[PDB]
Amino acid sequence: GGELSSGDKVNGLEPQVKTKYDLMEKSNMRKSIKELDEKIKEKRQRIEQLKK
Amino acid sequence: VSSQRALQTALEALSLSFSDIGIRMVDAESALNHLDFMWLSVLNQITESQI
Amino acid sequence: LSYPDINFKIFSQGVKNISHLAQFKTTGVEVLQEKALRV
Repeated sequence: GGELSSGDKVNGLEPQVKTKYDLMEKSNMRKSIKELDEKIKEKRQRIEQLKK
Repeated sequence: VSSQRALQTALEALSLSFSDIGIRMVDAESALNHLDFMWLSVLNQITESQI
Repeated sequence: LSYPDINFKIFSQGVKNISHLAQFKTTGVEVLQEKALRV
């Protein structure tokens, strides 16, 4: 990352990959997978109460 | 006013924006501090010559 | 005179942290992030 000697302020691919790795570490949202499975089981519990 | 929950939230974001603007006003205040002290030094040395 | 220690481990660590935390905060202030880009 930085300005090329040709004159281009590129960002460098390694911090971009590192940033998307930070996404796939945190913005991967495994906690949201947990909470959406919780949403599934709550809606499913409600509608099976509705079944009975 | 339960709609002003969200309107209050928009006011809170507006107050965030205003806090940003005030921070940059403090930055401009220090800018004008150093700047106007330079201008004073300029007029000082002019008067030093003129006396 | 004396030549005190200049720990480039800490230096390269800080450079890696700055480049690591450069494009982080996308919230709405963002002129702080502009200053971080300057840094």
